[PDB]
Amino acid sequence: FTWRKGSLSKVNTCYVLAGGKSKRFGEDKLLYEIKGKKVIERVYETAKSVFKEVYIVAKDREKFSFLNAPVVLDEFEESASIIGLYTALKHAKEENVFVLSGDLPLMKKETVLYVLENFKEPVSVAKTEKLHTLVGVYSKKLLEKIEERIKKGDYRIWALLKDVGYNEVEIPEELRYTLLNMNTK
Repeated sequence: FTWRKGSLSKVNTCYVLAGGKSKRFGEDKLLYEIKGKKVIERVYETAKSVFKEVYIVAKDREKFSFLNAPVVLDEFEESASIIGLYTALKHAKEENVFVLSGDLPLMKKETVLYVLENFKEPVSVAKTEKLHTLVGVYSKKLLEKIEERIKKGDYRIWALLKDVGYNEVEIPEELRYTLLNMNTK
């Protein structure tokens, strides 16, 4: 739970995935990139309200100096979510860590806490209409398997999860909007 870190949940660390180079293109790409910085800033602050330690996973440290946060370096050239996950788990200092995508503009601590309350090994991820592979608790014990699949070239987190097994945390109706992304023209 959030109010006292380390009491109700043993998951004390969270990794906020910032990704690599921008993948959004078009005339309005700058609007999304600029708004995107405020978004990850908010996700980071939300995470800090729940966890004792929060790290930003990114390929460029100076690119996120504005967050005044510790960065765990993603040293790969390719930009894939599974690589950010690998980077997070490799760094993990505890058996289970939270993973949170940095592009969720409406994330609220209650959503994170509900997932923590319903955590079950080896992975528990948020589920609305969509499976939120990057909103959940992952076990460091998955490192070997993740590394194996990436090595074999399969970057699909869906395939990874079917392989290792996973638990869906059905997000309560009033918290489903907290998992939306930024879009809409």
